[PDB]
Amino acid sequence: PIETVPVKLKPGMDGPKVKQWPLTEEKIKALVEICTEMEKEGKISKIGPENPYNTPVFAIKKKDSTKWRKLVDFRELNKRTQDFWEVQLGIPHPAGLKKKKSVTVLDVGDAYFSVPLDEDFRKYTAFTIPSINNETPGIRYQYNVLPQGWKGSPAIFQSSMTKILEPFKKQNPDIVIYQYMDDLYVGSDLEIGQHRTKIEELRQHLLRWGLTTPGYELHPDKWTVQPIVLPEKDSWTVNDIQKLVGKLNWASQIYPGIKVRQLSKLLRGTKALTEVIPLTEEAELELAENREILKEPVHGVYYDPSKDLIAEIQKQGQGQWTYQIYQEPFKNLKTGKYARMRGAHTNDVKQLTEAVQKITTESIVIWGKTPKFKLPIQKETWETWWTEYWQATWIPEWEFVNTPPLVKLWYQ
Amino acid sequence: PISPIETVPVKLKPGMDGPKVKQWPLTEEKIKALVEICTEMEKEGKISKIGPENPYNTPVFAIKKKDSTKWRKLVDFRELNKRTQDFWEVQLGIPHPAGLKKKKSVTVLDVGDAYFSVPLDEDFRKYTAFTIPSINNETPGIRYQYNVLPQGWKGSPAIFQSSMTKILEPFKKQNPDIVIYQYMDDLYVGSDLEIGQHRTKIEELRQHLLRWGLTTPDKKHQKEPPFLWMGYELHPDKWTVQPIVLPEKDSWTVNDIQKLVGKLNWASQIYPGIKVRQLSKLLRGTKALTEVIPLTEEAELELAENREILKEPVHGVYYDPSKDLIAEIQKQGQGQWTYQIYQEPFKNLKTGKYARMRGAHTNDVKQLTEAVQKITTESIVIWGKTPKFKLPIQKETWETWWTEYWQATWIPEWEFVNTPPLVKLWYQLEKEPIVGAETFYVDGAANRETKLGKAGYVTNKGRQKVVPLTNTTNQKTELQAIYLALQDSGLEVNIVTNSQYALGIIQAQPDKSESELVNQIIEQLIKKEKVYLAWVPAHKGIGGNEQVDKLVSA
DNA sequence: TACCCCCCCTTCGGTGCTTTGCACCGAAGGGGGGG
Ligand SMILES: Cc1cn([C@@H]2C[C@@H](O)[C@H](COP(=O)(O)OP(=O)(O)OP(=O)(O)O)O2)c(=O)[nH]c1=O
Ligand SMILES: OC[C@H]1O[C@@](CO)(O[C@H]2O[C@H](CO)[C@@H](O)[C@H](O)[C@H]2O)[C@@H](O)[C@@H]1O
Ligand SMILES: [Ca+2]
Ligand SMILES: [N+]
Repeated sequence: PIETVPVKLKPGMDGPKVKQWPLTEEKIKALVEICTEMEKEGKISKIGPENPYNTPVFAIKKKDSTKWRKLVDFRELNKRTQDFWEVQLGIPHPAGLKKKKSVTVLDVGDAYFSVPLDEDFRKYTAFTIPSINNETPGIRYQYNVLPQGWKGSPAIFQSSMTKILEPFKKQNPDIVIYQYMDDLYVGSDLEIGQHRTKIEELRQHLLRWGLTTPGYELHPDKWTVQPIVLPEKDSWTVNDIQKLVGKLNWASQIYPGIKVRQLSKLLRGTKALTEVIPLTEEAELELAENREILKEPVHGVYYDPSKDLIAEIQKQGQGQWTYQIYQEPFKNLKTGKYARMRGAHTNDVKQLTEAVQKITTESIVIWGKTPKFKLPIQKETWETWWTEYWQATWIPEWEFVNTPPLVKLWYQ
Repeated sequence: PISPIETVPVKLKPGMDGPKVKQWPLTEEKIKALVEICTEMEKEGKISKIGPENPYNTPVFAIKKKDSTKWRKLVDFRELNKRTQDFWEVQLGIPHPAGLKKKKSVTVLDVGDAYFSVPLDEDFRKYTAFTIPSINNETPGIRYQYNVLPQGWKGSPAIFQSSMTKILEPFKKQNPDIVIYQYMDDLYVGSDLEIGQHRTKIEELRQHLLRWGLTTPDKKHQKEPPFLWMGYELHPDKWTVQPIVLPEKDSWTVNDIQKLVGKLNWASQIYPGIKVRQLSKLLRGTKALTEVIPLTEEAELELAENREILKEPVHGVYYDPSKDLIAEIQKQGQGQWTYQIYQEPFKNLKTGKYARMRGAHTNDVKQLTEAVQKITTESIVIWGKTPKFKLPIQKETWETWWTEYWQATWIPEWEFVNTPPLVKLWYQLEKEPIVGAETFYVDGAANRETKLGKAGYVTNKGRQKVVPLTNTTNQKTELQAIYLALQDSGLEVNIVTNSQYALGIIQAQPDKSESELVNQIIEQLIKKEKVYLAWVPAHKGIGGNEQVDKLVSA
């Protein structure tokens, strides 16, 4: 019995019509059990084929969750409600969240089931549950409350959320709280013991307002950037200098101060690749000056809230993965490198999935956005396995690229 | 009127009205069997008379029911469907017998006048207006509107499937141990109950469907195996496809090969080893479907051995959820692959094939990865789980590929099977330059207008070559320059190029290509023992790259 | 001269980077199959 906030799509835009992809047996059993109890509690109700809209749905397990968690792929619906959660009921982003020594993420998605949904918008929350071997045709549902994973849900609940948080935001003034969809980010500079205690206080503070919490521990101050580094060799071959000049030539698109005229002089002949080349006086100095420019920050790089974030990932082999986050080309907002993640030395798709999750988490903490990914993988390879390793309650936009490593710019 | 079951609200696309198109000049031979059953629909409330107050019209014809003397009524709603609202089909796929679990007793039954047993929406009935012809053009004929789902409408299938589930839901909840495969109006009902108690629960469901006005005719009812279901022959412990007839035409057209290709693709699901490569090479770039085309000696051999597979009858087994799923793949050559999915050895659940040529340049390892992904998706559809793979590729061969490839790739839990021909990498680029090997600085260039170009190289030992090229592109000269250095070099060679295009193709280690020039490069790379490829930027005064850039530009 | 769903094989045309050539992909028409 609560007033329903009216929601409309972007001007001149139709609802989402995305096909449901096949699901494994353990995910279908989990979804049928979850959707059954969600129907007897009135959170969802079955519909028919007169609804031309549909959105994919599957199940996940969070890190060490052991319990199944329903997840809807509202990426297509969110792109068609972009006018809502950005212009109207947007959330300002706390720039100090990335400065706290510890940040904890909590799944507050179960509270959205309390607030009902606008009746005219429930026709867009349609999803279909498949059956194994097509034993039964598609069983379609619709959300009567705020759906988990829809970007318009935390915006509507924001008025209710800030009232629940106001007593604790006053009892602890300097503790930062940010809300991104079904997740709640709380950070403090307190010690690890004091921090985890105030989390439980916030858990009980949310219990008396009718919410459970089925916690991820981050350290944004520990995050380090990955710079472009030049090798250290006591003797240089022709092939070493050729790879080096090509790397500095590519790096000149980022740091314009890179020069190669004194290193190209060493290559003026037609020499064998394994032939050792001693460095001249000007080449050692040109190399010394270039190493210093790569130490400097890129000139004129800053975040634009009106632009989308782009994330590129490069597979470096042996468990190493590099990534860059940018809005404009060669104006990277952050570069990084991941190693020894789950699935290393055995599963490339699991490592890439873990990398996408870690990059998106960092982007939410630093800028409050999710970047669009350029994934170094084939479309069919990714769309086959990525659901088996996804452990987050959000899903970012992605595309697939195929760029061979003509020059190893980001990792030696 | 009378309301049998719950209706479904329908609309039109906003700002559009109903269908107003004239009828076809139908022959009087079909009008006899048309007005026959058409007049019988009014008595049952399926169709009703309408006055001139209804300004809609749509054509109507009729075809014979396959393998039957009775006639089927069809209504052309092509203009109505263009202006009717969009739906979302609840039919997500097709059930396969390989996913069926073994049941002690099985029953199959068809629904008489299926579409005609579901009531249409009240306010939408007016748009189904159509007129009925006669023997002469003097009598006008009564105009009708549909009170039920008509055959020929784009919304009839989706509404029937959804309404059928709501009727079967109370029975499914009362009988949880009963397996009901619902597909349109055909129902597969199986259980572990004794055959005595099984036919009792069957009649319990036939009464439950009759309670909502759904007929279960005994002629469509099947009580004894082999059950004809989805084009298969279901036996108590095995299954097989219904017999497949291959055309015996002496002279083949395009429509003949297309019928032959589809028959083989359908047979490939249980008959192992079906190949359609050489038969499909005949239908490329052809204009007329009626055009006659001769059979190549390759396709003649392919059709012969494919007929020998269909000569001996084969069968599949049923799914045992307790035992694991095993999928074994074999290479057939020329980008052709077949697989068998089984649980007990030599007792296949189903078979299949993957022969898609993806990309201009590829290798056997890529195509095996694509086949595994096709089987995984197919297996998750049918059984909801990923099978254990037996692949004809060495464990160390796969390890070398995915670890060195720049793109992420993976294969699920698999083991090596020593069934030739084995999948292998035919050459390996060195990670570091080769000491003592000659270093070839290659480059190429071509004129955009003249289409002429040069391709050559310069080495550290003084070796050199330039070759004029006719009707070429900038990319072909860069590939040609690499071909020359491979020809005129020893067993070990260092190659330095500036072409990002050529280097990207070769580093993926292809063994096949649509470009004949790339195939010759592959032929040379297999002959070599050590090849090192390196890239440098052009016009930077680098190595022999600056010297060879001058030669190919003069 | 009807509707809806799944599959493979080919062409073609739009897309973006490998660039005004070359490669890729998704829609579409051919067939098989289901009701
Ligand atoms: C073959 C076919 C089927 N249907 C669907 C399936 C079914 O929902 C219904 C026709 O079904 P029925 O006539 O009931 O099926 P049937 O042919 O076995 O006949 P019946 O039982 O009277 O002896 O429309 C079409 O609309 N067009 C076709 O070309
Ligand atoms: O409608 C697409 C919506 O979801 C994503 C990614 O999963 O795209 C998906 O759905 C698309 C359907 O055309 C396909 O790209 C594929 O199903 C899948 O990638 C989003 O990237 C997009 O917003
Ligand atoms: Ca029937
Ligand atoms: N050039």
